Amino acid sequence: NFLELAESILEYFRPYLGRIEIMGASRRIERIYFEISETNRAQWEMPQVKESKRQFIFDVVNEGGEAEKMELF
Amino acid sequence: LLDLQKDMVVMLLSLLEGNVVNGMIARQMVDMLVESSSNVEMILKFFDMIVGSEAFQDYVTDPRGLI
Amino acid sequence: SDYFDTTPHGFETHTLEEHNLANYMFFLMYLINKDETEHTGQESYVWKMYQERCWDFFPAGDCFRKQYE
Repeated sequence: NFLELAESILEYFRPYLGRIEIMGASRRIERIYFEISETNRAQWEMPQVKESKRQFIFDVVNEGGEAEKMELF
Repeated sequence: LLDLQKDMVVMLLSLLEGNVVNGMIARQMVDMLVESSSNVEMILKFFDMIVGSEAFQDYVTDPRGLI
Repeated sequence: SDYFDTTPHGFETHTLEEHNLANYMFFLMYLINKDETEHTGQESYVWKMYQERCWDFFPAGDCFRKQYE
């Protein structure tokens, strides 16, 4: 309720409220949150940077899938 | 003040990195945000604020701004 | 693979640190290159069953992780 009251802020920062998961220190999976520059939520979109990610996933799925599959990333 | 604001919440964000799902330490955080319900409602509704820029375009007077 | 991904990394370890195919061969070297008197009860067992070609000793289904918690 308190957050349904607060929706607009989450709606504004949703695009560039970064988040991931880590197996951090405590062995349990922490979910960290981090700022993303709005330039970073743009530069990664239009250009080669998408297709490079596609080339990447193509170069992993077809070649990795193993102990390097995190590292290569 | 706003600078300080960040730091305050930042400590809270340094207070939540270690959480389980229903950890005590977090639900005490919800417990304070609800203890300070409307009182926090005010800070969050201070963030209604560019944003309103288009409404100036709705009845702009002389390009510099002014309404 | 899917059972063994429940642990981190996992299945690649199970194919190396565990069964890793090869070590059964090294162990079959180790039995054949070892005095019949010198065997341990485990190794004597595996040697005996190996002589009888019963081949039960290869894990099947169960592994050390399946067996335990």
